[PDB]
Amino acid sequence: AVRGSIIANMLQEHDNPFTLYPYDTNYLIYTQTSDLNKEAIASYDWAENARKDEVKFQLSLAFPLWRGILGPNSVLGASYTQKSWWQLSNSEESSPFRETNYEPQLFLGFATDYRFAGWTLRDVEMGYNHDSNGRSDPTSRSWARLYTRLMAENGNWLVEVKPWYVVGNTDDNPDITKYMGYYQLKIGYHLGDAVLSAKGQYNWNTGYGGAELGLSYPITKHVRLYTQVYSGYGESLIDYNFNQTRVGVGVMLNDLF
Ligand SMILES: CCCCCCCCO[C@@H]1O[C@H](CO)[C@@H](O)[C@H](O)[C@H]1O
Ligand SMILES: CCCCCCCCO[C@@H]1O[C@H](CO)[C@@H](O)[C@H](O)[C@H]1O
Ligand SMILES: CCCCCCCCO[C@@H]1O[C@H](CO)[C@@H](O)[C@H](O)[C@H]1O
Repeated sequence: AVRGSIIANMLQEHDNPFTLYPYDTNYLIYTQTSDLNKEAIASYDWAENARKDEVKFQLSLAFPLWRGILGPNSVLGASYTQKSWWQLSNSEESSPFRETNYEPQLFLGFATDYRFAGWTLRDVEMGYNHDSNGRSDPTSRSWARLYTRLMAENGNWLVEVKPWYVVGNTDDNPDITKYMGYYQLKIGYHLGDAVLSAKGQYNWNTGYGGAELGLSYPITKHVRLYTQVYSGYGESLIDYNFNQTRVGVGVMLNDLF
């Protein structure tokens, strides 16, 4: 229902309650990073043996809690996005997990149809976001945001802007805004079945930021081959103030569209 429209999709009712809805992309890639941040995870007794090659995966689902809460084509929904970095090959340390980032959202979303000279604004979503890595001190990190997510598409292009405003406790990382900025821009281009994507955040004041380019292509109707290159600050929470360049290759289910 409208290529890449999270909200329109959530409005589509499923006959099976266990058929969930995709929020963000879902994938699993084998990666190699330029620098593995041992400093921040020094507390760990495997830190020394930390390898730069990790299994990286992302899980992202949405659950409509209440359709039509604010008129038709509206929904009160939640989503769960998890990103994990895993020392799978690091057998010498019993394949530890370096970092996981738990990111649940609660939001009011609308499926819309506004014209922008070719573009159609399809999603307008507003909600609360919480992002933490479930760690005890000192490696603990977390922050909360109120955000708005906007998505417009024009032919082969998709654009999504997600500005936010920080709320709650930031003591695990009080300077996180320095590296993350105030929004996230996402762009997707459809070249036939090939999907090119870019996702980043950039504080125009401090010069810090991070980017993520991706290219995918269908292996089957449900699964795709996915190549990713991340470069910059803020890849994960434990590396929010750490800079690295990371390349990975793996499988993917849904891309942004
Ligand atoms: C900023 C708060 C979000 C506003 C989106 C609420 C969804 C209302 O719905 C919108 O109503 C418009 C009528 O003006 C129609 O032109 C749009 O197609 C429709 O999506
Ligand atoms: C646009 C509608 C927003 C729906 C998101 C639900 C947010 C409820 O979440 C609450 O938000 C408060 C914000 O001041 C925080 O102080 C609370 O800790 C948080 O639990
Ligand atoms: C619909 C278009 C929304 C685009 C979101 C970009 C907003 C980010 O704008 C930021 O706002 C901060 C608060 O004033 C300023 O301190 C920063 O300098 C500025 O970059």
